[PDB]
Amino acid sequence: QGVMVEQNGKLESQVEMQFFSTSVNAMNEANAIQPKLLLYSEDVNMETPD
Amino acid sequence: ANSFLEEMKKGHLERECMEETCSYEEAREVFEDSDKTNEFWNKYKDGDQCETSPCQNQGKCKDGLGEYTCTCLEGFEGKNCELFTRKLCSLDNGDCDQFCHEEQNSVVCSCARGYTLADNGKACIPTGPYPCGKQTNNLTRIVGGQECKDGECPWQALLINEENEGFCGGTILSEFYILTAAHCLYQAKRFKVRVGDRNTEQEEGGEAVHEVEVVIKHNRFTKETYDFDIAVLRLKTPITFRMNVAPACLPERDWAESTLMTQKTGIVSGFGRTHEKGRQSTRLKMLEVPYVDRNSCKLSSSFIITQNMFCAGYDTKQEDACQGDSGGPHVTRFKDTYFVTGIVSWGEGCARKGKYGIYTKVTAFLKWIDRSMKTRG
Ligand SMILES: [Ca+2]
Ligand SMILES: [Ca+2]
Ligand SMILES: [Ca+2]
Ligand SMILES: [Ca+2]
Ligand SMILES: [Ca+2]
Repeated sequence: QGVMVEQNGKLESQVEMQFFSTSVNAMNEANAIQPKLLLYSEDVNMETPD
Repeated sequence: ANSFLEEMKKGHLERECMEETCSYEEAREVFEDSDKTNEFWNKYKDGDQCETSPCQNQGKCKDGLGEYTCTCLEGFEGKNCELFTRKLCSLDNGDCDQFCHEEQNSVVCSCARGYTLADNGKACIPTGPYPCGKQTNNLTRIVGGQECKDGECPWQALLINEENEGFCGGTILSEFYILTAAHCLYQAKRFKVRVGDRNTEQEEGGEAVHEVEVVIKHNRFTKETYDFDIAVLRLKTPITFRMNVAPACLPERDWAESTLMTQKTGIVSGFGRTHEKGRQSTRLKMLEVPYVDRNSCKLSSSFIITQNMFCAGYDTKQEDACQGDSGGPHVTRFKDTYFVTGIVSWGEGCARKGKYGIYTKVTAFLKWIDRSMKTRG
């Protein structure tokens, strides 16, 4: 459902990751920050016909 | 703990976090911040650390997961703020501004000429209206030199020959006696002193000329090996201390060897030659260079280097003083005040790779200098 965009005369996508991670981050430890939930994010042409 | 519906509402610090495992999260939504959650949580794995009152003398207690952190009052160290920290000359100059002492497991501050100690026990008193040690792409041979700002170099003393051409730089000691190099006197049997010189040709009216009265020079000086090059000359008219004429603080023999010259940097000034085979300099000049170690000092020079010689400058950066700068002011900016360190005599050329400018140790001559005033003062 990702919209398409014309670059160089060819259609290409635009979807782009958005890594994420605990919020407990807020308590001790450091670069120990590891990831824990990748959300993919995109764009549609939403309609509500009826 | 973290059951269903349960956490479909809001936590309560009695309901959950006590009778339950109280992992965290639910321990953190009650405040929603950082101020209380950490400290509060730290006391449920093994207890609170400020129960025991570990720190001493009102040292702030900070809890933690298995440790207590103390933040004591002024001057307290140690694990439980039980250690009463000793102030030493190495440990923050004994809090003294200029002169420190290590008297009987403590510090009792003194001061130099024109300086006394206030009731605070650490800071001095600049009795003198203008205390010593305070600041009261061009081509054509500017060797990193800086023109002194107005009053920035007030101890600058100059020695002028008969033909109205001042040669040797110097540090203004007082109104009556002026230090100089012993061999700066070898230039003539007669010469005078003019102080405050900044530009010989353009006059602002702010120069003072004082005749040289009696020669007080070094006895064991060597005219070849440049051993013990120092001298003292007297001024006929007293120097009224003003913005362009201010004295330079005299350190003590031990103190300048323990703290003053153990600092990294110093300042070199004079009116000598800018470069080898070069011309004289009229605008008042100063330079910025650091002090380097002795273990590279011996390998630099071709003379015999003894305990009275030290090395200052750069091996790489080519900004070095030259002939005619002998006796010039070589001061170091201490914590808040200048104190003289070196006196120029010679140099194996000027600005040579791997070489240093030679300055005689002032503190190795300060007991010599102080002897000069109580014999014929
Ligand atoms: Ca809750
Ligand atoms: Ca209860
Ligand atoms: Ca509950
Ligand atoms: Ca429960
Ligand atoms: Ca909760």
